[PDB]
Amino acid sequence: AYSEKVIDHYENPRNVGSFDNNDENVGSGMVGAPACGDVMKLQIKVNDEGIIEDARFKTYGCGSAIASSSLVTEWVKGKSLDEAQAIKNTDIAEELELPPVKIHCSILAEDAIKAAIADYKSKRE
Amino acid sequence: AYSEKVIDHYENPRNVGSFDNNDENVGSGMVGAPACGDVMKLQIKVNDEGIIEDARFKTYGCGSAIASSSLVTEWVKGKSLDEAQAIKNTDIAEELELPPVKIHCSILAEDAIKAAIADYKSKRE
Amino acid sequence: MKLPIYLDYSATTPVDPRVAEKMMQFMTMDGTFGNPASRSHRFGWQAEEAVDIARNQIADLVGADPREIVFTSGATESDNLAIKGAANFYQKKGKHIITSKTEHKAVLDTCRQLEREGFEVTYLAPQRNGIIDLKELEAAMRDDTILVSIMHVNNEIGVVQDIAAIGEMCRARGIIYHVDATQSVGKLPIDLSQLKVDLMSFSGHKIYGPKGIGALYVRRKPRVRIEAQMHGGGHERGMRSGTLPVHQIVGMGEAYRIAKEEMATEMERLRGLRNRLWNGIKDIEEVYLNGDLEHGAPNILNVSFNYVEGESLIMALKDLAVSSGSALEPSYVLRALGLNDELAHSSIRFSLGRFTTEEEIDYTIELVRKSIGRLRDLSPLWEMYKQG
Amino acid sequence: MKLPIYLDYSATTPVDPRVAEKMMQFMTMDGTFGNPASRSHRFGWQAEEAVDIARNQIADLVGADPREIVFTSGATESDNLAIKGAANFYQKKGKHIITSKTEHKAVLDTCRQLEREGFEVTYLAPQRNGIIDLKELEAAMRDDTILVSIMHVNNEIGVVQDIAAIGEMCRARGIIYHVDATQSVGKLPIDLSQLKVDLMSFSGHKIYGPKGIGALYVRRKPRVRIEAQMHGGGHERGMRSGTLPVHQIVGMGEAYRIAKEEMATEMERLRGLRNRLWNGIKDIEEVYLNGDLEHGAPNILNVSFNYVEGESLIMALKDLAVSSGSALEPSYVLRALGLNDELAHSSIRFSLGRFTTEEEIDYTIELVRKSIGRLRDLSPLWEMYKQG
Ligand SMILES: *Cc1c(COP(=O)(O)O)cnc(C)c1O
Ligand SMILES: *Cc1c(COP(=O)(O)O)cnc(C)c1O
Repeated sequence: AYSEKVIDHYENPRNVGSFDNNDENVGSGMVGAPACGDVMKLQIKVNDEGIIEDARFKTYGCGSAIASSSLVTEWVKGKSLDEAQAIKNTDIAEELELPPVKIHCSILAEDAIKAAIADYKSKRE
Repeated sequence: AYSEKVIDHYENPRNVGSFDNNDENVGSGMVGAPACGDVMKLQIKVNDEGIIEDARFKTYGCGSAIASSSLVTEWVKGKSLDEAQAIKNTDIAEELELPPVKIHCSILAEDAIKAAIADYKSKRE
Repeated sequence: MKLPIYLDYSATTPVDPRVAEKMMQFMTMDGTFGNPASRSHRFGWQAEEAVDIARNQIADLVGADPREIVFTSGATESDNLAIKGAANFYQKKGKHIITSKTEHKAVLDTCRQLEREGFEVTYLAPQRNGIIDLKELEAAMRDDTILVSIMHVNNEIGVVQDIAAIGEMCRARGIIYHVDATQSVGKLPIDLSQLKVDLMSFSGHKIYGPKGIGALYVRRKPRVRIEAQMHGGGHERGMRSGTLPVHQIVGMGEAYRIAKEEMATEMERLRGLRNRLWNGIKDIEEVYLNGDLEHGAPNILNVSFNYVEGESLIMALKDLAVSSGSALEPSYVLRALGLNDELAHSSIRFSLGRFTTEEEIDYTIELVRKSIGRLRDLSPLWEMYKQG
Repeated sequence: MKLPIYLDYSATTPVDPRVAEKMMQFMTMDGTFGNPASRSHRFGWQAEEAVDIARNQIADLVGADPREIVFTSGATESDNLAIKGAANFYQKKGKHIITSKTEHKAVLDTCRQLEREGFEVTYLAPQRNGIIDLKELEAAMRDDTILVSIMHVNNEIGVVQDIAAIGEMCRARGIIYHVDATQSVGKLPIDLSQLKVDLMSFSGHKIYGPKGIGALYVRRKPRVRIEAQMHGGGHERGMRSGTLPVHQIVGMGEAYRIAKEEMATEMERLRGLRNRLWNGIKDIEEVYLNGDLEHGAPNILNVSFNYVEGESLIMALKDLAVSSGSALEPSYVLRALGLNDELAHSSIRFSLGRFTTEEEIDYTIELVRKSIGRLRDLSPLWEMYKQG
């Protein structure tokens, strides 16, 4: 019942891995949402003075949940702090063509990126 | 579920017909036994001074009931008043190999012959 | 030719070859043998798709929404589900049920059980022609009447009740109305989008499908609700649990798709034979037609011959495969019509079908004339009748 | 080879060719298509004889008297009939019923319905290995306990309950004992002349027979009595009304005759594969066997993998046709065992069968190793576990 893009991202996830949580260049946010009991850790490292250099993720959930956070890391690369700040789950769901049921994967994906950003801003200090 | 002899007698009943009820030579007895709602009319004409000349029947019931009274008319021919008097249903059932259910056809057959005899004896007078 | 001549299509019908060869493709390891319930792989999906096709094939034949189609094991289960499910659901509104004395056992025996469960059943007597008097049905209706079950075509005499008119009466008083349409599906036309019928039962093996498979129409609008009688997973929208017999369902769906096509011409052909048959025996001195030649099923003809015993008749018709008013009990149908036990006993139910031919109808016509006159020659009752 | 690999025999099994070709001879107009109920002609008789043969074929496989064999539409109906019929019959003695939390839905959902009918059901929790503790079963028994239902082989994890020992306990206290033996028939040996089992349910499509047909063993001595749930003519000795699906019944009878022969060798072959399979994956860091390798069905293997999400696992195993602990609800079986929702979610039920090969078992072994290590690379939980 999955979409083609989701299959692609699930079977070939882009940006798997993790960054040093004390990298100073890195803001990491790990958000889960027990309600289906998933959890995805996303984190960025920013090109000092705004723009985003690179991001990485790890996740635990459906292929949808996975493809969701995969897509996000891909989208975030080359973006700004704020450009990525205004991503909105809805856009993530449209792209992946998510069914009503797996809508929670977007909300979560958005939560993750927003949480990582907030972490970066908090550390400076 | 019928026996071969029964089929024979049912499909080729021996002695169908009726006698004159005032033949003076004839004793007729028509017995039915509501309980299954059948009815068979048997009647004889006797060779004055004992022996039986000829008999005839009509019946309404199973092929068993029919074959039963058929057999009886056949057996009674050439018999005596008393020889035929001691026929007994059981013998009729054995011959035709009647199942427990169609046992009532014997009892009835016997009833019929015995009733016809009694009728003859009654008229003389 | 070919003896004995099969005239018992009302008992069961031979699976049409097209129906069968379609079933074969949903059994073996190389076919589509999967379980529709398995919602996690190709096998379950392919089976699932075939199920839907059949569910629709069945729905299209009766003018219903495929979702309103609930699968059962047969018309018996359908009848049970229908009357039991609704009675237990709408019991708070009332506990009174109305039905015809001539209903198939699957219905009557269900009501006998319900009676011993606390419900109150009114078994209506039909007219001498089998037709139910609607005035009487109406008189029987009370504020606490919750369910009425009257069958379309009768399985013993083939009389046709005006289910349409009854549907109106029921809907009008807000009474659930069930119809045992097992003998009429694929024979008489049915459109549930016109009909005010709330619940309808069909099987397959009466219309050349496989035995052990049936359906139950449960109206979606206005929504009719029933309590499931078969629990274990809440399948069929929680009305009938249990694995869906794919090959059996395909069989049904296919037999219904065929029915939709050939029903028109075929049913008028049978009508010609049935007429032919009655033509050839109606002249016999004391023969009685049970039902309504005019308003009766084209494939069923049930007649009673007077002055000959039931079993002796059946035996005489060795060459035919028919059914009779015998069982330690005569046909309750024929006795609810107002026939005495003897006339009821000596009844033959000729049921025509796909393979019936004029040739055979003629053979039967003569065979019946032969037998009756012969058995009447042995009958002492016939004599008394013949003379005073 | 041939993808996807069918490892879902527990959901359903492909009708053995011999089973099918025998069924074909009881469908079309030239075959034996008659109705057994038609007790008045050749057609009904020939069908009737075939029915008996099958009824005996089934009886011989389980060591029962063919008269004790009641035909149903499947194991679901059997389970319903068994537990409902007896409960309503012996209700005056008591209204308490005992059963296992891990029972198939057909049983549990039946007891839920009965509870709302006034009965009292005690759902027993099994040990972490799925085995029921007999001491606990005994403690649960009261003077008013009338029925106990414990299944032979479990359909999710394949654990085997000592039905023999339980039978003794029940008989001893005069409690009716029912066994859902659907997963064990034709696999594990059954002899009702030794066993103290009062009621047993079997279906056909779990052992390579057609779907939509089953049976219910009702003990003759000492006589066990049940109230029919399907009314309409009092067929099957008045326990199950409705036309007997001949071609379906023949199918069953034939699949049981085959089972009796090939069951011995086949079951030990499956045991070798199942072992092989577990061998190839038991070394994976955090995998969990659900059931009892020693005392468990030879054809079922259910394992839980930690730190990977259920659905992502299923997706990874696209190449296999298996089943899982998913449905908005994890497997209640695996949660009654004492597994948390996550571990329960991420469970795979491998079920082997007739067509399974060592070749495929090897492919699966590697496929599972591949997938788990890969999904764990994406897992952030795996990392936290990996380091403190
Ligand atoms: C034969 C018949 C039934 C029985 O249904 P099966 O599908 O044979 O169980 C029910 N109602 C009528 C009117 C029938 O003729
Ligand atoms: C599949 C299964 C059932 C259902 O029986 P059907 O014949 O498929 O309706 C019941 N009990 C168990 C243990 C099963 O595995």
